[PDB]
Amino acid sequence: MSTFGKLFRVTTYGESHCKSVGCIVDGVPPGMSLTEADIQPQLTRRRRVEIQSGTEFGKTLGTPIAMMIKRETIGRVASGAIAEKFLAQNSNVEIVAFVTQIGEIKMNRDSFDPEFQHLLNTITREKVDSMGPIRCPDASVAGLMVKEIEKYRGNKDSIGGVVTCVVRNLPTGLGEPCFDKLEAMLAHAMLSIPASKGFEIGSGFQGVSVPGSKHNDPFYTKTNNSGGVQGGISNGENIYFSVPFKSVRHDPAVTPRAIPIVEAMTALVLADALLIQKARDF
Amino acid sequence: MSTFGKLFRVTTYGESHCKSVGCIVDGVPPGMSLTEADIQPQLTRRRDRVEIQSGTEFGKTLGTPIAMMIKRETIGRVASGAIAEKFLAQNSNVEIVAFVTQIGEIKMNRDSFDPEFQHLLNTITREKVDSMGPIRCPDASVAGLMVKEIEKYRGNKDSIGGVVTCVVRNLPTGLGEPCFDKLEAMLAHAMLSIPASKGFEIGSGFQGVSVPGSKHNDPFYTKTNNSGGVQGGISNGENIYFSVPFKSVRHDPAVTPRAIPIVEAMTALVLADALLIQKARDF
Amino acid sequence: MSTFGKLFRVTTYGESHCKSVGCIVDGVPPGMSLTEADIQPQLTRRRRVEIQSGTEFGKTLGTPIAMMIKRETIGRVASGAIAEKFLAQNSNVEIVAFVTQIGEIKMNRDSFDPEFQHLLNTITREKVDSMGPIRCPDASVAGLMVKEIEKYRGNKDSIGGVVTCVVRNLPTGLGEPCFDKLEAMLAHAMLSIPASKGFEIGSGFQGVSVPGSKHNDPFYTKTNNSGGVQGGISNGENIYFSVPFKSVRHDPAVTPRAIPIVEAMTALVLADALLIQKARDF
Amino acid sequence: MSTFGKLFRVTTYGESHCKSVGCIVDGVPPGMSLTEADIQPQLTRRRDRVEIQSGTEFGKTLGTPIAMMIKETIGRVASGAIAEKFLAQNSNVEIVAFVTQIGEIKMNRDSFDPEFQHLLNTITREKVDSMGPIRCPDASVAGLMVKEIEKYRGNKDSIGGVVTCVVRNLPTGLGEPCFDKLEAMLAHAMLSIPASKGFEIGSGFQGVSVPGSKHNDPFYFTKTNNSGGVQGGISNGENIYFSVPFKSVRHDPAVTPRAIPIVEAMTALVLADALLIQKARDF
Repeated sequence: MSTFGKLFRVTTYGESHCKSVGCIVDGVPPGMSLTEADIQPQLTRRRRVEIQSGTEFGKTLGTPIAMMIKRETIGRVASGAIAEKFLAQNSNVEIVAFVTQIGEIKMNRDSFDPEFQHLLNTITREKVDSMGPIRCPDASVAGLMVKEIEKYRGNKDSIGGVVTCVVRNLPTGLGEPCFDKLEAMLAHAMLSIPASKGFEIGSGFQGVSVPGSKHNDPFYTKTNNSGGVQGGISNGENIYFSVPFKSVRHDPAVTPRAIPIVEAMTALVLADALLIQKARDF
Repeated sequence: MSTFGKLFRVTTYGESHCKSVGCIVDGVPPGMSLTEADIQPQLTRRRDRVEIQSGTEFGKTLGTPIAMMIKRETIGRVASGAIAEKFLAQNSNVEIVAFVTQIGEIKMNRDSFDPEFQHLLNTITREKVDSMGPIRCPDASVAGLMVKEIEKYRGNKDSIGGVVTCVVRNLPTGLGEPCFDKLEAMLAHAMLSIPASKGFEIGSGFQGVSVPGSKHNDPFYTKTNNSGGVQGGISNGENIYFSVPFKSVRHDPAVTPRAIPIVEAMTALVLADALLIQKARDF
Repeated sequence: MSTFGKLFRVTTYGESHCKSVGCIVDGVPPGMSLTEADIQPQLTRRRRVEIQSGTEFGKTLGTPIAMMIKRETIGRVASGAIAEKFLAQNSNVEIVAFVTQIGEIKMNRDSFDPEFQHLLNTITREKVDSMGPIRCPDASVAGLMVKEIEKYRGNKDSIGGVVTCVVRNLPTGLGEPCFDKLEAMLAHAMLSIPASKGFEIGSGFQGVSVPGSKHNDPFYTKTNNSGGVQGGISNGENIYFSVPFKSVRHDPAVTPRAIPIVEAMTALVLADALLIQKARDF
Repeated sequence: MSTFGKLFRVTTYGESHCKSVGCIVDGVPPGMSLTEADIQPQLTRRRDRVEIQSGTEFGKTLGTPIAMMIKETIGRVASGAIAEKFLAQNSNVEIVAFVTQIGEIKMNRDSFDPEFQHLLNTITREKVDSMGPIRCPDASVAGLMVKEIEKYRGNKDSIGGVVTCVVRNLPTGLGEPCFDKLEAMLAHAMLSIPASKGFEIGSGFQGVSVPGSKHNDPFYFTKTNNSGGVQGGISNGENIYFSVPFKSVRHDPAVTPRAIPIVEAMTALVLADALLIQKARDF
């Protein structure tokens, strides 16, 4: 399918050999200020757009918004930016993605390490871009990653990595338990990204070796181990999850460019869930 | 939502304090032989009497909603998955086998480049999996270690999570709806919805991130399944394998081994759904 | 498909030769008082039910509610009753259906006739059932219809009719313009009913012969000619529409028994649209 | 919503004050020859240049999203044209719409009148356009309608009408009984059109006054299509015909005759969608 989402939908198209690629976002509420200025940035962070509908006098008409850019994932990033601004206005949410692994160089991301949790609570995109294209906010390994990326560049090879994404200030209740639990929506979103080979949330895979007691005990003051969900619905705590990407044309700069795509998809999932939540709030 | 899937749909219900729990499967083709005998087994593999309430006449599918009731909850899943599995058994020769590959710190080796591991994927069966007993690990050099581990933590009135691994073979090519609904995304959506699951990975997954491009795609390292049976979001005819971590929790600590039938069920529903959608577009 | 609706969903099952038929309603908000007492009446109006989930202490858990009754449309009527009560609480909406034709006996239902508009504004189910099983609230033709029904009963034949449905106190904004305009949702709902051969709203078919000016002029004080929708969304005015039913086993009491089914489907479509509307209210 | 359909989907956009309007069709199978030449005609029949922006390579479908831009319901007509050709190749289906009422001038369309059934079995779009812009294929009233249209044009007024649509050579089985019966899909399609105030199929509203026996009897003094080509909510291989009233009101009063391409377009999308879904379950 090329349509993503239930109430906040995005439909995409785009070949490559062809003139243009774009998408139609439908479900955006009327009001919201929206110009190409709101979109272009996230598109710059992947490296021209024109809104063709859904706006009058720089505001949303609450009708299909079609964007065209002069297969493909700019549809994603673009429609994500709309989603992100929707969420900015209606909730104060921050979504920040960053690189935590490149080949064998792993940034430490243990859910029980309070240094890692401090990173999740404070990291921002400004901070992430500062560290340069490698987009790792841990200096004790960023340049090692760059090193590693150059090793494999030298051999005309390539190497994958891991992106990590945190979301904060998310209201509670988001998620549709049973089949459409928040993390399942998020997992569906990340695995659809080109090159991604999985998804894990909170304690994920590493916490499998750590016991029950240590997960839920209030002193180990207990950290976010769930990844911000309980019973498939947002519990108000931060959300963080990680996505591995494969290397292979090659890259090997694949992982760092995923950041805006991981953020975009996270935005769409989150905007969609906010609508669906609002719908049932009585 | 309580409805899962596009053409092969399952809708579920069930409290616990309440008398029964069940589900309605819709989209099942008419024909297929189906009695409670087809369902009960996978339900036994979770431990609960079942009755088909519609969708069949003379032991065959009417191609109408099939409602099953069992005397929140995931028996809806296992049950409706059993229907899905048989649909797949008839129309494709597909085998879905799940097994335990980690319990606490005891890891069975599951490297996509290790041809011993790939031999496992090509031959493993549920019979073989259950033989090893409730721990459902088919590697003896760590099964009993896992059992040991499960007892340690039982001793301390604690618990510990694990990892289930699932392989799918003889899957026809073309399954998957690239762009947004790529097979692996449908699969990932399916596994993360399972209670206690904290992620999903396919093929080379997370460990393959440290291995270079060349070593992934080279025909000699004779190249093994590293993709996990998908390219461009659609089945390539090679085996599908993926893994799902489960958290410990009340406790368990027998959570991971009991997920097997739930991992298989969801895989079945995803796979039967995608077969329908693929058939739909075959011209 | 056996699933109906987007956010307020109902999934149904039931053969006949089989022991029991039912449905699962999903999307119902938690809170709402609900016992079998709320359902049984609309079921009695078609002529035993048990809620099997979704309630605790006589209140909704906001989880799937499964109902079983000891192909079929009781799934409809039953789930519709939940939908109706949802709407009763959250809006003060009245849905009333009645018989307006049986064979060649037509009750007069011209949208420009203020007598007819008076009926639409005041008719109630009490009033409808009073007239007896024929469920026509115009005495100058009810007994003619009964007469008609008896003629064709005599010849071991049958004859169809027309049900008419009015909805009032509906909030404005309900409807999803472009493809899922309220009247399209309602038309999809009515045509799926067994035996129904169409749907018309407001001025419908008869108003095709009346000119534009007479439709929109404030003096002809202008009456409801639209049927309560503009641009595919509820405008706060009453909604009324009509559905023909075919005769053929036979009946010939088909039309009068459709009343509870027409009301049920109206309920489902309306509760669904309210949810979707709430979702986008910002 | 702006998305229409389940497997054969169309998503649309377009303001008016804006430069351009269009739509993305998704679900179109790869193969089918498709250039702007396939679309432009139906667009001419509404009166606007069109460019395919994706989904094609070397004048053939890639089986990917096809995006069309036109320099609102042209999204409909355009995407309908793709749908129509899909149906032309894979089924030999003919969809013809025509005007059967304008104000008080009614073409006779009684399902029991074999003259009317003859019209349904033979009418074609060529024949319809021939009669000129009024698009009524009954001369004993076409010019009366034109007259009627002119009366009200004189008073700076307007008047609605009724379009009627026949579909033939439709394969049996199309339709998803219970909630998504073919006629309900079609009703949903027609009522979404701007200005439409209803929908009726087969015997419709007039047949309510005719008895059961006369509907089903193999001789009425040989049984005609009274069902409108559906039984139990699924196509029975007989012709489908249905009618949609349009309201007058800016004014027009040429509203009804311009709806023809829109009614055809929507019928196309509904039919192509149902063919896919049907194909999906054929086993």
